[PDB]
Amino acid sequence: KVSGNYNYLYRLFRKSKLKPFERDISTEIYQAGNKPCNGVAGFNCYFPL
Amino acid sequence: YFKIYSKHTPVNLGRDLPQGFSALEPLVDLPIGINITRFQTLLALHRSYLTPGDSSSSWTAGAAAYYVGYLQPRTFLLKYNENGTITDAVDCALDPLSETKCTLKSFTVEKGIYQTSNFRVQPTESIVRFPNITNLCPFHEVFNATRFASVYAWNRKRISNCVADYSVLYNFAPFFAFKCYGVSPTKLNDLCFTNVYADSFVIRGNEVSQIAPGQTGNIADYNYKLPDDFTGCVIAWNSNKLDSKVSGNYNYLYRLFRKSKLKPFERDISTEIYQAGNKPCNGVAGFNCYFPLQSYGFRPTYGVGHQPYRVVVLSFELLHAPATVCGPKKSTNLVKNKCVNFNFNGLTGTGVLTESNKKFLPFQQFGRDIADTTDAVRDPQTLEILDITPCSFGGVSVITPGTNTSNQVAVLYQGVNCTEVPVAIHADQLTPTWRVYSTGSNVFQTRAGCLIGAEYVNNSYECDIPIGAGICASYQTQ
Amino acid sequence: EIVLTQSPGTLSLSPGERATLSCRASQTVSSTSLAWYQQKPGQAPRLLIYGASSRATGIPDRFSGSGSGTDFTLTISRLEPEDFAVYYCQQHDTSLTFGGGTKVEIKR
Amino acid sequence: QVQLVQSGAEVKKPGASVKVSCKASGYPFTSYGISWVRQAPGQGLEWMGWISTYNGNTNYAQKFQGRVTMTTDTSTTTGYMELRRLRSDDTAVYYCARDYTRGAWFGESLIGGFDNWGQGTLV
Amino acid sequence: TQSYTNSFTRGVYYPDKVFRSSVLHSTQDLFLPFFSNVTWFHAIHVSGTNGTKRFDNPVLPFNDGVYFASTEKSNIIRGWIFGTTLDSKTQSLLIVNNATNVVIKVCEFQFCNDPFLDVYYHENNK
Ligand SMILES: *[C@@H]1O[C@H](CO[C@@H]2O[C@@H](C)[C@@H](O)[C@@H](O)[C@@H]2O)[C@@H](O[C@@H]2O[C@H](CO)[C@@H](O[C@@H]3O[C@H](CO)[C@@H](O)[C@H](O)[C@@H]3O)[C@H](O)[C@H]2NC(C)=O)[C@H](O)[C@H]1NC(C)=O
Ligand SMILES: *[C@@H]1O[C@H](CO)[C@@H](O)[C@H](O)[C@H]1NC(C)=O
Ligand SMILES: *[C@@H]1O[C@H](CO)[C@@H](O)[C@H](O)[C@H]1NC(C)=O
Ligand SMILES: *[C@@H]1O[C@H](CO)[C@@H](O)[C@H](O)[C@H]1NC(C)=O
Ligand SMILES: *[C@@H]1O[C@H](CO)[C@@H](O)[C@H](O)[C@H]1NC(C)=O
Ligand SMILES: *[C@@H]1O[C@H](CO)[C@@H](O)[C@H](O)[C@H]1NC(C)=O
Ligand SMILES: *[C@@H]1O[C@H](CO)[C@@H](O)[C@H](O)[C@H]1NC(C)=O
Ligand SMILES: *[C@@H]1O[C@H](CO)[C@@H](O)[C@H](O)[C@H]1NC(C)=O
Ligand SMILES: *[C@@H]1O[C@H](CO)[C@@H](O)[C@H](O)[C@H]1NC(C)=O
Ligand SMILES: *[C@@H]1O[C@H](CO)[C@@H](O)[C@H](O)[C@H]1NC(C)=O
Ligand SMILES: *[C@@H]1O[C@H](CO)[C@@H](O)[C@H](O)[C@H]1NC(C)=O
Repeated sequence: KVSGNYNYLYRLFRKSKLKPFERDISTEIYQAGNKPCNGVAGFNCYFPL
Repeated sequence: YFKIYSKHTPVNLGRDLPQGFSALEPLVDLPIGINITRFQTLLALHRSYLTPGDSSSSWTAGAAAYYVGYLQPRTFLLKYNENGTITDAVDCALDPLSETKCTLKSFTVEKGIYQTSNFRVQPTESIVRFPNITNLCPFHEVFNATRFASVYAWNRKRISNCVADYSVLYNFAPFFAFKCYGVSPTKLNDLCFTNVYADSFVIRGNEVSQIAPGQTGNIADYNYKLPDDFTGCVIAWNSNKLDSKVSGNYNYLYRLFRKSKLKPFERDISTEIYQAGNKPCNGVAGFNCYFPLQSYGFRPTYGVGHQPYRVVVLSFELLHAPATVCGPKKSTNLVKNKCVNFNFNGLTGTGVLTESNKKFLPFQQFGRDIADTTDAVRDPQTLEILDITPCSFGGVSVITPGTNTSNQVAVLYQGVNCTEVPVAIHADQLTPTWRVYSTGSNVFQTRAGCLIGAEYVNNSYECDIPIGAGICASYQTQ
Repeated sequence: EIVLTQSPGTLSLSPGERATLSCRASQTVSSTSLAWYQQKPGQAPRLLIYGASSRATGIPDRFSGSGSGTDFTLTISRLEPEDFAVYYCQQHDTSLTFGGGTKVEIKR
Repeated sequence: QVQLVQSGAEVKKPGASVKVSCKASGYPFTSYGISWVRQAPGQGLEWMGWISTYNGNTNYAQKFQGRVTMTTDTSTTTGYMELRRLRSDDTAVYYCARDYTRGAWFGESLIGGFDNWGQGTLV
Repeated sequence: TQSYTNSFTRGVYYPDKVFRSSVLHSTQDLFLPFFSNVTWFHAIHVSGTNGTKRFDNPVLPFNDGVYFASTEKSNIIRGWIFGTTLDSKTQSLLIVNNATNVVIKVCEFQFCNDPFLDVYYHENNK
């Protein structure tokens, strides 16, 4: 799309490695640091996809 | 697969787990491919009965009619009937006689002395030691400054030999997104490059997003240029309190008019008129003649975008040149007389570290016997001779009479010392499974190794099962 | 050289009241060029604020910075009576100079 | 953690030279400049000395230009003033500090001041 | 009625069905260890003609496979739950037995434990 074809996504963050043949669909909070966010999705707490 | 074995066994009279053997047959399986960490069972809760009350635990009994076990990977020997069914079986991780049955393929073992395996003791932890480590880089001199340049005239900061400390970069003061071009935000200190080129300036916040590969605009055509395959990152932060006058700072200019485009990382800083139309101005500066640079016109009271936003770039490169700027991880502590996986500046070995009496010359960092083997290593930041001692490996024998005359055995740990490690045989440290012998009762020492499970007798009998160094074991009647 | 004109001759007020410290600029000082130095009687000097009001060594609620552009000043609220320290203000635009001086007495 | 120590009180006469020592430990002696100030009763502090660590570049003040010289030792991380042209009533305390206004590698104007100081010397 | 007794010698299964005869083949595989601890579990929810909640069926970690043995009257134990968080937040497995059927499925069950326990759950009467 000349503007953007945002029908697809890819994960960028996860805590551990991957096993063979499993699916990890999840909207989680990547706690980038030490601040214990509970849904803030702001500073030091970002999106995995 | 989730294969489910099955065999209905009603031959039992009702006794819990009667002694015997049988075979199991599977029926079905299917794939799911899901991580699992909880096991539960479901009942016919609408009808419950025969549930007594008790508080049994820690190897006790209480009427349940249910049995739960967790399986483990084992090597395991089977005996096939001539019909094809299974008549007998043993496992090779229970008792020394079982391991003897497994080292030679039979159900009977005769008198003699055999060989099963080794018992090399595993390490306990790992330690890393590095140069004293320091002369780090003054990266704070970039962000912490009051002389931030302009977009049309930036400063080139090349980083010389130092230690790349990125702890104050992402962990401390991460005001905005890292905006990494090609680098791991977590592994910043892990991998290092040759040199870094740093530029500091100010642009519009709406024009801040223009700093990316393949992006053009008012600032990415003549002012500043980026390679498409750029690696590194850019850090942006608010600077309203930095440069905001009553009228606003007008000394910051941006290039808008130029004859052609800009080469990657080129500064076209100049003061000349633009040849617009058919007026080749020679000092007129009148009609169709304007200065390409236009005053930014800072506004302290304006909102986002026009507010001072400073971006510092980090131009990494991987060229075939000696490493110049690199930040290693902090060296851990030191241990002595403990089997650990020592690492000394690229010398990853296992063994026991002890003080050495050697007298290394000022240009000695390794040490060898005539075997092409590492012997002594100098500490990178203690300046002494640390000797290297290997682990405590050795073999395991087993002394038995005929398997059809007795069932008790004695194990000889040759070439080691009962005063040494094997007396403290423990789980998750020693490969042999049976950490059950007390190692304090019926313990004897011999030149060939210390023997477990026999009592020294000061009689004198002819040799039945030779051991070594004159000691000869034998079965006897007390 | 450019020096800073300070006129807190003596803050003869009891602890626990609002206190004002003056660091009026001579001709022009940058917004991001200010330092505050503490000097208790018979102690080593120490930096207080590396900017307008951003804390460096603790500063729970007493030492505050205010102003913008050319003029700046310091505000004290709920002073703890033990300190009675000397406060100096330093500019960074021209080399390194100190303030005139400040005295705070017991105020029995 | 920062440990800045200095020598004790001294008595010196005009015509000789007074030696002042400031040892530093706990922080890297490569990226922070060394500053030296003079304090006396009845007045504030000064800007008598400023040296870097990477290079021997000096930033001595115009008041005492060409009359102050101090050596820097990276091994012991020590600033050694060998002040000359002694005068009768130069009796004042001298303080060594870890500067955070100009860097020891490039030297631009930083955002900060003398966060860490020594223990002082009397002459 | 939690308890721990001896495993004795049970749980010997064919590793691969491929026929062998009069041989002594050995294998490295998942087995029930000999002479090990076997745990007796008993959910205890029945008393008189009233509820008397049990708080039984403790959750167990699911690892290294599981071996379950029982002598049910007819159909006391029917189902198994394998997964994490057992809700509509992580993928869940439902495995239930029937007269002649199975309810093997994978779904996002927020909850599936609705006992509806009989007020005359004592099977002595009904
Ligand atoms: C630019 O400068 C700021 C502020 O400068 C700080 O104060 C001056 C008086 C000098 O002493 C500077 O050396 C000092 O850095 C830097 O931000 C501050 O950095 C310090 C150093 O780590 C932070 O201290 C830490 O703070 C954490 C907070 O959780 C504590 O847990 C630590 O124990 C330690 O005290 C400080 O918090 C931080 N912020 C402030 C002072 O507001 C900034 O790092 C610097 N720029 C760069 C690129 O480094
Ligand atoms: C599965 O769940 C466990 C529970 O802690 C977790 O550790 C593991 O990372 C998960 N794996 C996947 C692939 O979801
Ligand atoms: C079962 O576990 C208990 C401790 O929980 C232990 O005392 C007992 O020896 C174990 N049973 C066997 C057969 O090892
Ligand atoms: C094996 O097959 C023979 C042949 O009929 C049969 O007689 C015998 O019962 C079977 N089982 C055993 C254990 O021999
Ligand atoms: C390395 O650092 C340690 C810290 O205790 C210090 O004792 C040692 O003298 C240093 N050595 C060098 C070579 O700097
Ligand atoms: C082994 O001894 C048993 C008696 O203990 C005897 O029945 C059997 O025949 C013997 N077998 C061999 C091979 O010696
Ligand atoms: C073996 O243990 C004995 C126990 O006293 C000890 O004296 C001896 O030194 C040990 N062997 C070695 C090689 O140290
Ligand atoms: C056996 O006799 C020896 C004599 O050499 C003696 O030293 C020892 O104490 C006796 N008892 C033993 C070895 O148990
Ligand atoms: C059982 O429940 C009923 C209704 O809740 C109550 O009336 C009755 O008393 C309960 N049984 C006993 C033994 O208390
Ligand atoms: C579950 O079992 C019952 C009998 O107990 C049967 O009637 C029913 O059809 C089964 N459900 C499924 C989905 O097979
Ligand atoms: C048993 O259950 C039946 C249900 O129909 C009920 O009528 C009866 O009273 C109960 N008790 C006895 C002793 O039968």
